[PDB]
Amino acid sequence: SYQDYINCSREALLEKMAELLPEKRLTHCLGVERAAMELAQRFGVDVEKASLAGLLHDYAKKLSDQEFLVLIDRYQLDPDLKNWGNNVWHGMVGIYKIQEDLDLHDSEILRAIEIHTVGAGQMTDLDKVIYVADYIEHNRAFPGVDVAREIASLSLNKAVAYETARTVEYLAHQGFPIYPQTLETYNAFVHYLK
Amino acid sequence: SYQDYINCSREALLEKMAELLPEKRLTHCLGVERAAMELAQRFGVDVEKASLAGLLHDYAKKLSDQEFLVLIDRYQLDPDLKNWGNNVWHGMVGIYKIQEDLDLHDSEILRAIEIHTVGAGQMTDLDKVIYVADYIEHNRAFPGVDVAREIASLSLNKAVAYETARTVEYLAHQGFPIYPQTLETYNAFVHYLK
Ligand SMILES: O=c1ccn([C@@H]2O[C@H](COP(=O)(O)OP(=O)(O)O)[C@@H](O)[C@H]2O)c(=O)[nH]1
Ligand SMILES: O=c1ccn([C@@H]2O[C@H](COP(=O)(O)OP(=O)(O)O)[C@@H](O)[C@H]2O)c(=O)[nH]1
Ligand SMILES: [Fe+3]
Ligand SMILES: [Fe+3]
Ligand SMILES: [Fe+3]
Ligand SMILES: [Fe+3]
Repeated sequence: SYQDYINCSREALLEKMAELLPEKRLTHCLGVERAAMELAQRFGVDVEKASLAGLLHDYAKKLSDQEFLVLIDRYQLDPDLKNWGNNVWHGMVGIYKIQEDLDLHDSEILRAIEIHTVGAGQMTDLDKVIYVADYIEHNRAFPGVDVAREIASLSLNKAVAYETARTVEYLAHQGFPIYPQTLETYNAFVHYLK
Repeated sequence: SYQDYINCSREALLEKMAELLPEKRLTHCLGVERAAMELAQRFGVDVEKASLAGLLHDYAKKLSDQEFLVLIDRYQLDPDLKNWGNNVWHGMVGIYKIQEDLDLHDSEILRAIEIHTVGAGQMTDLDKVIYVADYIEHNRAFPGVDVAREIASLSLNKAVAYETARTVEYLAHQGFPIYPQTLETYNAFVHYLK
């Protein structure tokens, strides 16, 4: 059960999250919970760890810049983090808010949440399931989601590659800064597109 | 004169380069020589250093992988370079072939050639002139070259930003690895698009 990892039931957590998140964002988390479970079954990841990490991944999406900055200092995180924003923070720093609020201590779950946005050069299968589930969950409808879905039905590694390529391409198209760890992910996985 | 920097006249160099490069690539170098001179006048860079670096930037474009690998060892370059190819090598490693063949010792010229493909987080005005001249030289006709040209008429820094964004966007679109120093350039310059 979820109480095996956190300080409340799934139902209690959902009530908590309905307070913290707009309806669309909660619906997203619910979709990721479901998609993570499906991927975990396909690729031999603990379905329960996957479901829970999937539900929790965007827990900290609505924290303010001020809160994240507090957390960086208190937890003595990489100082460079101040140069970034929500996109990087909600996973990389947001895991600390999760730990505080829910007493989550499992390192594998914490890590999968931590890098859900940016990835890493080395990712566990659980990290990959969450990274991909976020992108393919049933509520998403962005052009090309169908391709991501088909890829993910066959290969976790190629799904990570496709999503990361698309993200880098779009950030450059938009003229947004690219977190260097995103590029570590890109370069590690891009060969899977071949 | 060019003999102020290298071991032969401009005419002798052109004869040398006609041996080393296909006609299209030599025509490109000639275009970059011209474009570098124009940019240097606009942005207060030594026109002679700019012209010479512009002409020489793609000198080593046709070396074989084997030659570059020799040069990496002999000059004891970053070992990671072996993981890459021509695109990175022809500037980053190719500067050594230039030094050997032509007795080029000027550090500013050598540096502008070195990073003409990948840029750096910190670039001298000369580095920027070469980086941009390569992209806007009159023989180029890629869609959007007109925009690059207009930008470069106003701002060296914004031209670096636009070119780097386009390069990162296209590499991700194609599913090609991105040299980490390219991202250093991207993140340093991307703010200029605003
Ligand atoms: O290096 C970076 C910098 C920014 N973003 C952006 O972060 C946002 C949120 O990404 P996530 O995968 O966490 O999805 P969401 O929380 O919106 O479901 C997206 O708009 C990304 O383009 C990113 O993915 N990588
Ligand atoms: O991190 C990288 C990896 C590859 N390339 C590629 O290197 C090639 C040559 O770039 P350059 O600016 O040296 O132009 P050229 O020599 O073709 O005139 C282009 O196709 C680029 O997309 C790049 O610019 N950055
Ligand atoms: Fe997220
Ligand atoms: Fe999400
Ligand atoms: Fe080049
Ligand atoms: Fe060139």
